[PDB]
Amino acid sequence: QPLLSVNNLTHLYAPGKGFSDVSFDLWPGEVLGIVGESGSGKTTLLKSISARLTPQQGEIHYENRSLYAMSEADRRRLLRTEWGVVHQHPLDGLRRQVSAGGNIGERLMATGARHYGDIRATAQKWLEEVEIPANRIDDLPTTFSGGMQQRLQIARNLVTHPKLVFMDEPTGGLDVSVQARLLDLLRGLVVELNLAVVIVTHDLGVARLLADRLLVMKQGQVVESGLTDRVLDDPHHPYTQLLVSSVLQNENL
Amino acid sequence: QPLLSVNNLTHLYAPGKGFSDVSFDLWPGEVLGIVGESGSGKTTLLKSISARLTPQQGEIHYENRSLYAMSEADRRRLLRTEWGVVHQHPLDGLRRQVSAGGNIGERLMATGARHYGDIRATAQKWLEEVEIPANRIDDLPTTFSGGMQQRLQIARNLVTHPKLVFMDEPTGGLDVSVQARLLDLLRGLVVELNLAVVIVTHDLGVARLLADRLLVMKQGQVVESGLTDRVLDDPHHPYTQLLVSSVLQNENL
Amino acid sequence: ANLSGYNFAYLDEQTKRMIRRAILKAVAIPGYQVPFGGREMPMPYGWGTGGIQLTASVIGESDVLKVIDQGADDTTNAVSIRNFFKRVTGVNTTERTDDATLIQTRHRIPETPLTEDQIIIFQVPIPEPLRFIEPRETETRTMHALEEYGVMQVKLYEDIARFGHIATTYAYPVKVNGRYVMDPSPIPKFDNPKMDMMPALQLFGAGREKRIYAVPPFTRVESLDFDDHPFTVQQWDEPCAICGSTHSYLDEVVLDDAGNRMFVCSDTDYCRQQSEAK
Amino acid sequence: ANLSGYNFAYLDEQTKRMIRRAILKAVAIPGYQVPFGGREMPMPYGWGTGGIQLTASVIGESDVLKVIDQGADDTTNAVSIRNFFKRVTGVNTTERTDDATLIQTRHRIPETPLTEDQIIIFQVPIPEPLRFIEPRETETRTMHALEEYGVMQVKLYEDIARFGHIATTYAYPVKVNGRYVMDPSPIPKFDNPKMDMMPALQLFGAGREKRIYAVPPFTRVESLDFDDHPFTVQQWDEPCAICGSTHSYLDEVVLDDAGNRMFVCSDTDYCRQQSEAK
Amino acid sequence: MYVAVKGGEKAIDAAHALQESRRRGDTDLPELSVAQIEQQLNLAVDRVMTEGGIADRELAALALKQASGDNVEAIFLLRAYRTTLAKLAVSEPLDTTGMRLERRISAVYKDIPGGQLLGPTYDYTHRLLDFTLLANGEAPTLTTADSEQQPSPHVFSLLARQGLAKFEEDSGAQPDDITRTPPVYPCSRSSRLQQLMRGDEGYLLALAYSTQRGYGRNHPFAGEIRSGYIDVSIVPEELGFAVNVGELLMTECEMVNGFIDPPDEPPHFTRGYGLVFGMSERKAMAMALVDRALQAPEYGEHATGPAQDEEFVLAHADNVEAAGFVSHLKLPHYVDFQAELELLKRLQQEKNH
Amino acid sequence: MYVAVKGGEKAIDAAHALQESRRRGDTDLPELSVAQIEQQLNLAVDRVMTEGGIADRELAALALKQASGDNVEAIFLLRAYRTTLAKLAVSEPLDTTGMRLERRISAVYKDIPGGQLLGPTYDYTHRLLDFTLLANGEAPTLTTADSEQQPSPHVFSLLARQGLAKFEEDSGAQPDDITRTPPVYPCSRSSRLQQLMRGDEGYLLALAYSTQRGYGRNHPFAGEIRSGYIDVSIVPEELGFAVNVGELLMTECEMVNGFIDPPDEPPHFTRGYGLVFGMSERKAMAMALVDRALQAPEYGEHATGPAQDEEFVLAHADNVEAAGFVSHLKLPHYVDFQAELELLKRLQQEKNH
Ligand SMILES: Nc1ncnc2c1ncn2[C@@H]1O[C@H](COP(=O)(O)OP(=O)(O)O)[C@@H](O)[C@H]1O
Ligand SMILES: Nc1ncnc2c1ncn2[C@@H]1O[C@H](COP(=O)(O)OP(=O)(O)O)[C@@H](O)[C@H]1O
Ligand SMILES: O=P(O)(O)OC[C@H]1O[C@@H]2OP(=O)(O)O[C@@H]2[C@@H]1O
Ligand SMILES: O=P(O)(O)OC[C@H]1O[C@@H]2OP(=O)(O)O[C@@H]2[C@@H]1O
Ligand SMILES: [Mg+2]
Ligand SMILES: [Mg+2]
Ligand SMILES: [Zn+2]
Ligand SMILES: [Zn+2]
Ligand SMILES: [Zn+2]
Ligand SMILES: [Zn+2]
Repeated sequence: QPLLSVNNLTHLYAPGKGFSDVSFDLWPGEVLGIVGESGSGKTTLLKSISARLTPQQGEIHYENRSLYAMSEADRRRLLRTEWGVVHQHPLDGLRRQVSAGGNIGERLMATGARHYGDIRATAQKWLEEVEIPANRIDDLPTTFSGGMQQRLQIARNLVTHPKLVFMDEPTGGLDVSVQARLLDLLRGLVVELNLAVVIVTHDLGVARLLADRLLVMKQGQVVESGLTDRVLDDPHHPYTQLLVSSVLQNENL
Repeated sequence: QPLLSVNNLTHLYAPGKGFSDVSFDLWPGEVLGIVGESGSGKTTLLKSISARLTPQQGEIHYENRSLYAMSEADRRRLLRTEWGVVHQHPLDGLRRQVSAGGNIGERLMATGARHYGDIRATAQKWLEEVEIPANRIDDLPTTFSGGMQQRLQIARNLVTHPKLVFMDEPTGGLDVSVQARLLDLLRGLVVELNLAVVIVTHDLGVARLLADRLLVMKQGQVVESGLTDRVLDDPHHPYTQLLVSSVLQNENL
Repeated sequence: ANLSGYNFAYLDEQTKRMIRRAILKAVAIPGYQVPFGGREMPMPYGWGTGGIQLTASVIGESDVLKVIDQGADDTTNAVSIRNFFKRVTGVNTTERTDDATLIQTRHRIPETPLTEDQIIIFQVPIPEPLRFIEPRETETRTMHALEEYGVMQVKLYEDIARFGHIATTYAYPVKVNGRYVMDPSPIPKFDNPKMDMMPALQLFGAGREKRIYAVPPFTRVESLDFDDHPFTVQQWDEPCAICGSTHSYLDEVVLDDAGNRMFVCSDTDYCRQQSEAK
Repeated sequence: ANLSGYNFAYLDEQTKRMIRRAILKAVAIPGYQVPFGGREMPMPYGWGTGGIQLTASVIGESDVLKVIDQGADDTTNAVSIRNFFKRVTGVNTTERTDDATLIQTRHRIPETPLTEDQIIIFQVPIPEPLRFIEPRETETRTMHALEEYGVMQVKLYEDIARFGHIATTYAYPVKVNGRYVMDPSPIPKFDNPKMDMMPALQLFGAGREKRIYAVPPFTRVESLDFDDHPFTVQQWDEPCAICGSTHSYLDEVVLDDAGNRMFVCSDTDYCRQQSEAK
Repeated sequence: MYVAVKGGEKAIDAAHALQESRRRGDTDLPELSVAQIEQQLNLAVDRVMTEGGIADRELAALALKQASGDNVEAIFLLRAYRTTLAKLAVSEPLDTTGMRLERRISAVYKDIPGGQLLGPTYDYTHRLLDFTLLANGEAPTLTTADSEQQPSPHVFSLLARQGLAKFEEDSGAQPDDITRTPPVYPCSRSSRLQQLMRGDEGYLLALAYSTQRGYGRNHPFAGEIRSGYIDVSIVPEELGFAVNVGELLMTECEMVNGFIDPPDEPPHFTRGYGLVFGMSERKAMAMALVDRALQAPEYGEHATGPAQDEEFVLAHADNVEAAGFVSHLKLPHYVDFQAELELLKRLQQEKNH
Repeated sequence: MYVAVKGGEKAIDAAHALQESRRRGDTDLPELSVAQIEQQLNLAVDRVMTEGGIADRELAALALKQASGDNVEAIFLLRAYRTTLAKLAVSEPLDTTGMRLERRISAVYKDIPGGQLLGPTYDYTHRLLDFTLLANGEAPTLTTADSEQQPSPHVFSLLARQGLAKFEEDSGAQPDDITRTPPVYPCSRSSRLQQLMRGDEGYLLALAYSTQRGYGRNHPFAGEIRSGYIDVSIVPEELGFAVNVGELLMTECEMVNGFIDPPDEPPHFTRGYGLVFGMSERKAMAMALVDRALQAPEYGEHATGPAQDEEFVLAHADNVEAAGFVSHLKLPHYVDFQAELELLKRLQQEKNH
């Protein structure tokens, strides 16, 4: 049975703004990439399926429990201990006045961790995992660069080894080397720990290397979906063809 | 003579945070790319050379006038009428409580525009230039997606046809199609109007297609510089080699 | 004469001299809000203390003082201020604009054009034209220093986009001498044109906010507007019910509970002149 | 007896009944701040009104009331509250903890262990343990509802990272019955252990903030801490200068301007018992 | 060795005796009478009534006398006395159109039906200390005009009939009573107004002033201020029909505020309301201004000042609470402070290691 | 047709006569004496002196009498009277260690050198309305103890000698004078304290209370509150040596605030300071609390409450300004309101088109 099941999900701020009639499944150890036009409803959908925006229509089932039929307490418990959420703007997923170490350790303590030294050591290890120097642990995120904030948010949302991570453009602000580090980290987590990921991205290379399936969104509607390689290499919808044709081609020397 | 001349520029928050001893020239109708590790000092340098951060050492000359020896009034006049600045976080370059039309029209009115209808028409034309529907003119940027905010910021900073535009990761949050639209727009402005651009980017494809020269920054130091194609295809510094090797390769069907 | 036990014009000489230096600086820097160490008056802050201090620092024994509020000499506060000045100076007073050497006003410029050697002193609550856009002095001071007036232009453009018109109807901001954005005091837009290239010296006092500024004679004062939304003054469908004038700012007098009203000149001296002409 | 012209315990029966319903709800929901329609007392808000109202709503004619402030019965406010209750109830009063049926306290739990049928009533300024992290009730209410206690854990961890220790020294937050994070009132951390599995019923009143909460007898109360930074109580290098006790919370009495001081038990009844034993 | 001694009760009694003697002052002077305070310090009495919650001039004057003129202490005295009294009735809603006017002014029109009635006011006085009051004097013999009270319709009624403002309609909603249930944020407008009426005059004045200076501007005009006697009526269960129990001197302030342009109705002025006991007006004006500021959620207004922050304003408005909690610092805090000192000494020792 | 008539002057005179008659009240009662207000309403006098800027009890009582007990109007009367007087001297700095104590308490230690001297206070009284004050009574015959004043060193001196707090050092900086130059934000601590001393009691109390409730917490303990007589000395140019011109009754409050851990010194308590004329304390306490709150820029503190917003607090603290500007809405505003009306009518017509 699917870890997450989305049926006829709809949320529209206005006639065209948001998403309408979105359905998909997700299982453990799988990545659902979401690509499409800027302003197509990807962030809105990610919020809705991550218990942050009540849909107007449709249902979300997590482990065969309707997401928005649950109590608010249960949803917050899921978002504290079970799920991870990486926001498009990194600071939206961080505590500005809390050090990086504290930002990471909040999640660990939410899972019952109560040893300060172990929490700090894990935070430093995860800072080194995302190539943030461990000597920045006590610095506030406001002193971090955009990419550093992004990586801190990722580390904060991955430290508890969640069963399901929603990510909005996680590679934003990352250099290609640290981007590759992050892709390897996520792939390893998915394959080993059976982590499931829903990743919104505009980098079709990241989608190709990471996403097991893809959803192409235009004007709030999923216009194409299926195997990532099939969608990117054999697009059927005109918009998907335009998107793949707009990719910046590289050359091999 | 160079439009912008940077000599021995240095600004360090701490021993390693920021940039140190940076020198380069820029001329009209040219694009200086800045690439490097997240947290290497690119945003700090861009702020310093854009009259937003006083350097500790070195000099910046704009049209043969020292930038920080000028009055604050002159620097603000440059940033109002002469220059454009695109921030890494789009909202930092936008007025949250001002409509998109107002965000664009502020710059026009700063250049002496005083016809409301013409200002609104130009704002709509530039919204269509960045593929934002013209019917979003009266909506606040808070209702915009991240990429929409990015494109609104770009339109706001390009509407006055500035002689020099500093951009921090302008393609962040943009789909590949609208990214290509933006690249064509910037290239056309550079070639026709002799616009000069200093663009920080992590997408080496954008740098290759847009930048005439590159600076590569690691830990606040320019470790490599020169012709874009030479830097990317014949890197000498180990970090540049690592960066180019980390690029996500694509395939042609 | 002054026979009340107070110094002439009620201010000590030190305060007069400080205010006079402030006036001279304001004149030399048109539109710029000159801070000054204003003092508490017998009138509460917000009831005209700045204008009172300016008049006390400029007035002499031979001056003919005119005090108006809402364009009328008989207004309560106008009567109070004028009686105070009669007590502490003994100067001659008039309701006739053309005979006044000093005119202290609240929210009106007289319809009768001012002339050389006349000084008109405005009572100003908020001397900062950017205050309602930016409540903090720490920011508006810098904006005036750097001529960073974009928030005002954005306010005007957003007003047009929202309502189709500029929302401000009184205290309408004006550019003075091509440089300084200045608050003209809460006069209606109707009066702003009179400030442009006027033979009289205009002084502006904000006692509570501790500012003095000035527009010298024959100085450009241009209301901020747009070519397709040009500065337009208040209009009424009716003339003055008393003198019949169609060229004056009108005040609406509610006559009965059944909605019957009339409109009469705010400038009572102008109204009297018009009524005597006919 | 009650011979002052006021109802017994000074509260009208409606207020007593409302407070009693609040007490019962608080008992059924340990650690949860029960709002209640508290009234203004003869003591100012912030001088113990919540404890006064609780005691007035629970006290009877056969109760033996003990009132302490800073652990001392003779403290000014303790004397005031106790005299008020003697006036409006006539109940017997004691300074001896073991003879008290009701103990109203400010900032101390007595060293003498409490016993069954005893009720200890705490005066609480801030009933919300998250208030200094989150000043707004609109947020702390939801955080308690959803058990969203992360800001508190983050505060503790940041305190350790900054100073090497948790900065809170009194009103140290405690988890009650495994669920509710509760403010134990401004008692020093020294007293927090006494709250765990205590035979007496603990009541907490915040009159100004309009809250009542409770810890029933034999309920788990665990101070928030870390394994490597375990909950530690205040310690002193000196014993009590009077009774010689090393197991009591000490207050520092400054004796002279030359830095000479002494330390004496805050719990004056415990100090008297110890002094009589020796 | 040192032995504890009892000093609390006798020190407290001596302190209270000292305060009572200071209150009496020089016995060569006659003791002030509560009637004198009620008559000649009537504005202080107005404030004490409004903020103490009881509109009994004699009780407010008594509290002022007992408080040595301390308005805060007197307000607390009256508020506490309220707790000892039973609620014998709830009045029928006041009808301010029936007020017998002592004063009625409007800033929005030069002249209005019923006229500008200045009444007893310090407005337009020259605030020069009147040293003749250092000795007994003669009050002016008042001049007299016609005795008839002209019709004085509310200015907002004239605004609303033109469509410039919206009538305040009564849907029959049951008012919230913060004296029986603690406030729950966000509070209804009825609860907010009840709290504002009880709020500190100075705090609310400063908040309104900040709103006038751009921190949450509401573009206010004093549409109407009335001060006069309003009849109070109840419906006792014994008789079942309304009885007039007397009249109260009250001041009512209606402020015109910033107009709005709602999606589906003509643009119109907003409005604020203030109501206080007695003649003192500035409390009513500040109450109306802050009421409009706290109306922000209704109008979807983006807050630009603390006056629009409902919890910050209302939670700290009641000076009974604020004065009590600020004064409580005078209470012994040495256990707490010892807990602080122990931590600080350990921190210093660790840093100096 | 309608003709204009003169009504302003006579209406104003009648209004002022009405106010004077109301101030006198019932002539059967004896007229209040300024001496009576000074003696028996001494806390109101304390507030009027502190906020009006003149420490002259008789003048404050006169203002209160003239203001009909309106503390705001009396404060403005005294403040305005200040403008008519010449500055004959500037005092040497006050030395509060020389105060002759009426009252001295400390919350941070149970007992201190010099003892807890409660003095005349309403603290620990049961606020029950004393109806015996409705008639003449007898003040208590005060009990007497030893007449010697024990040494009462400042508690902060004892804190600083231990290294727990920092001595307030004098570098000789020239104080700013907001009575001669308008404030320039950010203001020095001297200017901020001068403004706080003149600030509205209720506003500052509410701000301090909000700080106690987490809106910019400063962890305050009432380190010491003293009330007593302090000598004033000057150095006249005529003689060139110091002369004692008398003594003033003043209250001083020193608050211990939350400790800090600076990079290169031992951690120590911060502190706040309050100083007022007379016995009323809560103004001094609130002044110290808000002074500490406004010390945020010095300590690099991230603001969490309006009490830390310097411009918002200080620009609206003076009740002379705030009351004046709020009351000014009572002034005729019909020209501006007519402009507003014209715009609104045009907007309505355009929407309804
Ligand atoms: N709060 C809001 N109010 C109105 N419209 C909104 C709001 N938030 C987002 N939108 C609109 O909804 C659409 C979807 O936004 P979003 O899901 O963020 O796009 P993207 O897929 O680029 O993340 C956009 O066109 C945006 O303008
Ligand atoms: N306000 C600040 N205080 C201290 N350090 C800072 C501050 N802002 C940036 N830094 C540090 O300076 C370095 C350069 O940052 P930045 O120029 O933003 O990097 P990038 O090149 O990724 O944009 C980073 O390592 C960052 O942590
Ligand atoms: O600060 P002051 O004392 O100099 O008063 C200036 C102005 O402030 C008030 O506002 P207003 O424009 O309505 O008229 C009043 C007065 O004229
Ligand atoms: O709100 P109340 O009236 O019930 O008073 C509760 C507490 O608030 C104050 O703070 P505190 O803990 O120092 O002691 C005082 C008092 O006991
Ligand atoms: Mg998005
Ligand atoms: Mg950057
Ligand atoms: Zn006319
Ligand atoms: Zn002992
Ligand atoms: Zn306390
Ligand atoms: Zn006004």
